[PDB]
Amino acid sequence: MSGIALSRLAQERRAWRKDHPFGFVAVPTKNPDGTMNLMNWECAIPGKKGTPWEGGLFKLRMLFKDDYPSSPPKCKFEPPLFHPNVYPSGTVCLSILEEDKDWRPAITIKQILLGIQELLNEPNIQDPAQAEAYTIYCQNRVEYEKRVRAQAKKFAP
Amino acid sequence: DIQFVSEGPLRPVLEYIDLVS
Amino acid sequence: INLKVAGQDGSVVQFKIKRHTPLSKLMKAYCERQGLSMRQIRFRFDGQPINETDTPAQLEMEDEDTIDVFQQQTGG
Amino acid sequence: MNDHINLKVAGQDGSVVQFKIKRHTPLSKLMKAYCERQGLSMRQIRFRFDGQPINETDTPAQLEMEDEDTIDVFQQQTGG
Amino acid sequence: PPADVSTFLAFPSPEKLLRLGPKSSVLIAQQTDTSDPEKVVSAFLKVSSVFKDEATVRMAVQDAVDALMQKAFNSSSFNSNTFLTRLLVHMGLLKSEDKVKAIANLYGPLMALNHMVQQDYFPKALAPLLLAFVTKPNSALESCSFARHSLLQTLYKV
Repeated sequence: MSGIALSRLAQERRAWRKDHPFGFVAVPTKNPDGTMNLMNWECAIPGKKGTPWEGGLFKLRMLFKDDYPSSPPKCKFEPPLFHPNVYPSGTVCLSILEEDKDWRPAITIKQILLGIQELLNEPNIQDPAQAEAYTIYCQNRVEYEKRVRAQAKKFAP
Repeated sequence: DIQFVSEGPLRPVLEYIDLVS
Repeated sequence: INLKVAGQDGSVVQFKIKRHTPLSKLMKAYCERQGLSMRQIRFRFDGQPINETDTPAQLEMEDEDTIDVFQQQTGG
Repeated sequence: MNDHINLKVAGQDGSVVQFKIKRHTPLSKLMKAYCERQGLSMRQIRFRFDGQPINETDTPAQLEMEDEDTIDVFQQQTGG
Repeated sequence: PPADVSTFLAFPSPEKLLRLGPKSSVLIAQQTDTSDPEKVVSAFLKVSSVFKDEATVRMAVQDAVDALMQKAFNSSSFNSNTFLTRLLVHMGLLKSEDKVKAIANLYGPLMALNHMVQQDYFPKALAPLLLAFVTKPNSALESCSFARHSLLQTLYKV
């Protein structure tokens, strides 16, 4: 009965191909037998123009559960990103990605990726998900700038 | 006072080109 | 003047509004049309968060400028 | 079914141009036509579908494209 | 795996620590797996939980911490950053993806941290991170004023 999840994901994929935000990527993976696996998407988020993230294209995996769209997907950067609100594991911590908070079934994959893009240059320092990014951000913004710029350069298309 | 004007595509097709020939 | 509302669904809704009427009215109007709420959505002009009590005047808005819609969120 | 499909090219400025093309026509025809339209040269831009670069010999069929798919086009120049 | 040791780690108390004898440092270190930072953290907090200013208990806790941590840091594969991160998680100073229940009493862990960071075996690269999250506002830390500011003073030294 999880076929509800697959029906909605194919619908998301369908819409994405016709109309997706410029510079973004979101492609379902394929099982060993060459068929689509709509439960595991390989995605990429471009840094927003006018920020230190500009020019970088950051790879992110979107893992869906069978109760989707009741539940949000898990979004993990691969590799894990240097960012205050990204766990060491690469999992993005954002309210719209939490079933108990701001998530709701209507939210599209497009909105998810746009949300994470917004997060990149607007971190929540009061509630960090990792220690490294928080520390550098608070003690040395010059070093933070360098790290972000370097990170974006490393992940340029 | 508010008044609706129009609702259209954010990125409309500007031009159509035919490569079938 | 005319003001465009750029959404996240690939569409733009255009409204005509007086130069000194708060955008609070435009907000609840757009929401009313797309069946959205205002807790879930936020608005911005040229990158700056819009307050409900702002009119096109003090924000120096002109004819056929664009308001951008975004899903409310916060990292953690 | 149809011999042909519709493909769209989106630029950073939001512009969209739509092409009718045969499933087995090399996409070089589409890219040259876009260049002519925008008055640009092939080396000035790159085309991507599903985040992957499109080669001149790639056909819509080979890339498993579908009707109304959008191609993203990027300018390569940079200021210094 | 001596029973008195396992009994101590299960239900820590300063008395049990002392009663383990003058080899309590080596014993505890060996019974703990110093390749899994999560377990090193757990051992550290268990040991440091019975900390008391009184010299005898104080030395016993600090000697154990030193033994526990030198065995762990000397392992070239041991990830010091995972240790510090997870330590902060259990101490309730940093959120965790797996939602860990934070310990209640931070006096002991703080005093133990204070001793550890002064030792040569401690990776100096971790200090700035400790400083940040011990400085970061937190209700539990506001209740451990003296221990907190002492650790901070130690982290600012020289």
